[PDB]
Amino acid sequence: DIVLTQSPASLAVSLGQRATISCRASKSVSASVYSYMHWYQQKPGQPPKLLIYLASSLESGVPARFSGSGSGTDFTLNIHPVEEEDAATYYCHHSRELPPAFGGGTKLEIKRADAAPTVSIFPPSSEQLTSGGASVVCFLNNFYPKDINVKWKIDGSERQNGVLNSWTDQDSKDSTYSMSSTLTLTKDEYERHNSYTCEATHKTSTSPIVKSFNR
Amino acid sequence: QVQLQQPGAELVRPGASVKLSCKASGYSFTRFWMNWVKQRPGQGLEWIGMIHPSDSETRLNQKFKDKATLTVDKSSTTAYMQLSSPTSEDSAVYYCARKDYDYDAWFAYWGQGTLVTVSAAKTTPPSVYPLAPGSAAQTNSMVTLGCLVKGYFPEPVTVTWNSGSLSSGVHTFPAVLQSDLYTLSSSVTVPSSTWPSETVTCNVAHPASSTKVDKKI
Repeated sequence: DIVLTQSPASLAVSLGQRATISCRASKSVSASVYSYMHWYQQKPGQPPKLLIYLASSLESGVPARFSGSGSGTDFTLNIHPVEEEDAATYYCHHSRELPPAFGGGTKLEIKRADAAPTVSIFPPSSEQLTSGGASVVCFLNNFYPKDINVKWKIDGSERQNGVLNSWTDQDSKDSTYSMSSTLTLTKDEYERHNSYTCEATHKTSTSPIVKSFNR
Repeated sequence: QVQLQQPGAELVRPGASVKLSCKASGYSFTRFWMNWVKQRPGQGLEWIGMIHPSDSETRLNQKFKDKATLTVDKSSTTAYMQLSSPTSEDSAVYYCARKDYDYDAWFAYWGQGTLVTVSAAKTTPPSVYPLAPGSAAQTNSMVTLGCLVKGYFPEPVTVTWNSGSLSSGVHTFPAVLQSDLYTLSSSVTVPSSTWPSETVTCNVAHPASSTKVDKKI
């Protein structure tokens, strides 16, 4: 069949610039000068949405900044000027032959200035302590780039076990990143220590950002 | 308004079978062909099969051949896809779309989606807990709060603040699987003047278990 190889697998373009994404087919999709290609846009938690069909034709209702070009086995998706809301996963489709298949996908990211995380730490809840468990959560919001590291320090000593970290996707409007860190401990483990510290290592601060509380 | 409706999620045991429904409205059901797409997180999109609702003529992928069975109900304007013996690799979100044929065939509409989780575990409703700072130095004009949702299987789960009253400064973190149960948290940032007067509530809803949980911070 016709296999599609998209390159690169992830792209980062600054606002106001042009974003190029290539979709290469193993065999020619061109038929009577009209090539079979479709460019889809899918945001997290939603189905894809059509942008350009017939590779040359922008769908009605889609902004004019979306466009496409190429013929035969070569096609591209050009977004100029890129906007903060344009961050999503792009796909390319081919109806030429059967069975139909979709490309590997290209995740577009916006390039902007760095931002420092806002650290907030919430001690375990009184309701959870009643059940015998203890969970201390540490929220990090609005930091760019996504590369960051969090460290838990109990009474000045680090604990790497029992930590669950989760990173979000790029916020459409804010184009920032957010993460949270959950350190789970029992009731006895929580009552036998007092100081609980959450620290963040980000490229915008020479030293970790210290946020803590006392039991 | 053309729309394709699907169930929220479905839980199935290994070796069993499932029946998924795709309901179309606002347009002639038999006048279009129903297609199915598979999306596994991180894998991307994968094509399943197409069917002609009028004559029930089917075309299936060599990969999904004999794994899936397509059928339609013209009285209810609903399309059905039966999957036999799902495995750990068959867990993914399934979509149904109306493929519009003009020259090249694209998808002008997509279904709501259905998450199919293949596991032997039993539905566990979530246990919500409030998260309050309880202290501060008066170094910020904003007040950050959080909500912990843990001990629930399978995904997904809805999390809102005051029944969606606060759409700003809200961050829903993806769930992490630990001990067969998923755990996520969410945070909201409200002005320091709003928090004393206004109450902040964590509204959590689990579609599978059909349970709603409200916890005040």
